[PDB]
Amino acid sequence: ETVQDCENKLPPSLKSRLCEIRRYEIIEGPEMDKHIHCVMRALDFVYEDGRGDYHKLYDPLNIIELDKRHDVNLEKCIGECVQVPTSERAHVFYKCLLKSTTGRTFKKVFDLMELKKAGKVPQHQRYTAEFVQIMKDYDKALNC
Ligand SMILES: NC[C@@H](O)c1ccc(O)c(O)c1
Repeated sequence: ETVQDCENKLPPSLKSRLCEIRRYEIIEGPEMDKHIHCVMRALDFVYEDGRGDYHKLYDPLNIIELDKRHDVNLEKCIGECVQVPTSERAHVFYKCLLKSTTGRTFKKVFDLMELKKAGKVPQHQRYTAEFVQIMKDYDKALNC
């Protein structure tokens, strides 16, 4: 199940807000709890119960930009998600990550790994100016 599959099975009320969703705007609700669990699983960033996976993010985050705060932020946000209902866990992890200083590098890792799995870039693709245009053209084709 891909990020594209997840968005296809969005309810009308959220499909109309795809573009907000895809710029990582936070939207509350049990439907968004569901969807974010879906995408976070699709890109492999969380376990089945929705707990963030430190080891899926640490190096990729530091490789994009080296920052000791990545460690701290990962531990914090795993800290948080472990304390909430499972139905909610992935979304809390993701919300916490976005609000931390790691959020901006997280979006890049996320972007790069969506596009790597979709086959649009090579596995070793870095976050370059070309990549930003590729992701722009990728979103435009989805009406975003
Ligand atoms: N361009 C953003 C895109 O990769 C994206 C981010 C977050 C999401 O929850 C999503 O469905 C898509």
